[PDB]
Amino acid sequence: SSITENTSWNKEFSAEAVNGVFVLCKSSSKSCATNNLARASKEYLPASTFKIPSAIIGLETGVIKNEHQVFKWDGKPRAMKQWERDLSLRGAIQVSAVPVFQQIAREVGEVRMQKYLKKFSYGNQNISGGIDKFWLEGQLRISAVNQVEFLESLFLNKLSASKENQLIVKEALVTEAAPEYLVHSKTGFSGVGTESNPGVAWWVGWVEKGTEVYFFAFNMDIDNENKLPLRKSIPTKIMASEGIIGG
Amino acid sequence: SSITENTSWNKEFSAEAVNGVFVLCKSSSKSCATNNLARASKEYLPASTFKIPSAIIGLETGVIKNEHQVFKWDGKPRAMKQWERDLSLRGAIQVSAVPVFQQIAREVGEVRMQKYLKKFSYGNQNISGGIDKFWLEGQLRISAVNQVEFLESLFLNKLSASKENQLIVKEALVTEAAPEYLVHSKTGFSGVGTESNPGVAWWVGWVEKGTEVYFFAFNMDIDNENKLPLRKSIPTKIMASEGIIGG
Ligand SMILES: *C(=O)[C@@H]([C@@H]1NC(C(=O)O)=C(S[C@@H]2CN[C@@H](C(=O)N(C)C)C2)[C@@H]1C)[C@@H](C)O
Ligand SMILES: *C(=O)[C@@H]([C@@H]1NC(C(=O)O)=C(S[C@@H]2CN[C@@H](C(=O)N(C)C)C2)[C@@H]1C)[C@@H](C)O
Repeated sequence: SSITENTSWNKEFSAEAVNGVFVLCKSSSKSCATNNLARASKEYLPASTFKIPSAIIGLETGVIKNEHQVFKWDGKPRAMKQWERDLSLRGAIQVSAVPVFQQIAREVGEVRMQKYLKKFSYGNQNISGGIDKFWLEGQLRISAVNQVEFLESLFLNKLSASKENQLIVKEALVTEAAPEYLVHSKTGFSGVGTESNPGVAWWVGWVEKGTEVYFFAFNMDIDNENKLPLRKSIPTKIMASEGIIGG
Repeated sequence: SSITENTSWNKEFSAEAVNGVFVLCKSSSKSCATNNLARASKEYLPASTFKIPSAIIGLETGVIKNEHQVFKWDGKPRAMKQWERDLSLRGAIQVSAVPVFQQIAREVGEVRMQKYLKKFSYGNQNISGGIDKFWLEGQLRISAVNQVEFLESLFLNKLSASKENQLIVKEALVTEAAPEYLVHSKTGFSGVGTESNPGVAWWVGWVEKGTEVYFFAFNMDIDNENKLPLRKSIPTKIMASEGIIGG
């Protein structure tokens, strides 16, 4: 990757009082821009952004049968009422259905999971702490620049998985469609943590706009869920200002 | 297929004085509804809806290299200024760029084109009238019911083409995304014909909403370009009233 620190976006962060980073790459990870070089490479819990590799792994191992898979609710009281119904793959991704991806991880298992994270060069690749908890509460960490490299590889069909599985997950990540562009994205929020050691909120993805592609990763410190809306609005304003999406 | 004629949508057509048909199927073509059974099976020129099979055929023959193929603008005047730029596959479909699709048809050739439309069971499979004009001015015709059957095969990956190429075209047809659904669609419009021999406007697609799928095909007589907006608003109004899309 090739990254250059910026000052143009700082006011989008200091107007809202946020400590975080945005990484934005035009065409490829050979042209990235960021407001904060050091934080662009610091690794944080992926939280629900780990549903992107885990759905790819779920498909590649056969645990997710194909793009038509339905994830059927068993009837076990779920932590969220939005999790209490049958979901499609896109649906389980959208509402970050925790029990759905916990079951995928247990069916995948430790060995295969370790193997696919090494092939994908995903973060510190540390999955200790429990096979169905490592991305939520365990030791896995990944940086904003590594997220971008991972998304670009998915975008190019370069991950070690069939092209068909990569295409299935990219379609499942569409979140905004317009005549000139498609936005593929995924949020994450690790929780509030403390005020002294805050959690992290994320928003990573890519925009295909005409013949161009823009990759992006955003993360921020968050100690109050009421600050959750800035995880999308800061990056959205930045991208709207570069003429990438409508915002 | 299995289709039931209905009267609860006729008000949408009569209020705008349009003569047309809407075919809407839930889950599969075994469960279709329509306002007009007879017109639902009548065959019309496909016009730009023909970009769907044409994109799949271009990919399958290798004329279109992969999903990142760019269709470069040579700088010479085109019939519409929206076609006057380099275009991605989604971009070329969205603006139904004629010259891009004429060039694709010329490289696929008559023989392969006939073979694939026999494989796809696409309408009357008559490609006479010029290898680059048949779907716009030639003898090719296809009904609303046949469009639904074809889209359902594409949805299930049952067309005789790789799953990867079918998946690429499904994602290029995405036109609306919302947390609970994606809409995949494609417009069509043959020309105004006459007051007595009207042209035809289309809107075909499918909606993935949660774990459900709804396929749709809408066509109407049109003798004036100003009536073109109805081709999306009648069907949108009908789907919104059934609770499928949020409008
Ligand atoms: C994954 O990160 C967790 C998951 N992801 C997020 C996300 O939007 O980043 C949610 S946020 C949570 C539900 N709605 C939020 C709200 O109250 N706001 C103020 C917007 C709180 C969810 C926590 C996955 C492990 O559950
Ligand atoms: C293909 O059917 C013709 C093509 N399709 C359409 C269509 O939308 O039905 C268009 S005309 C319509 C108004 N002009 C277009 C544009 O303004 N949009 C991008 C909204 C849409 C065109 C006639 C094809 C052969 O070109």
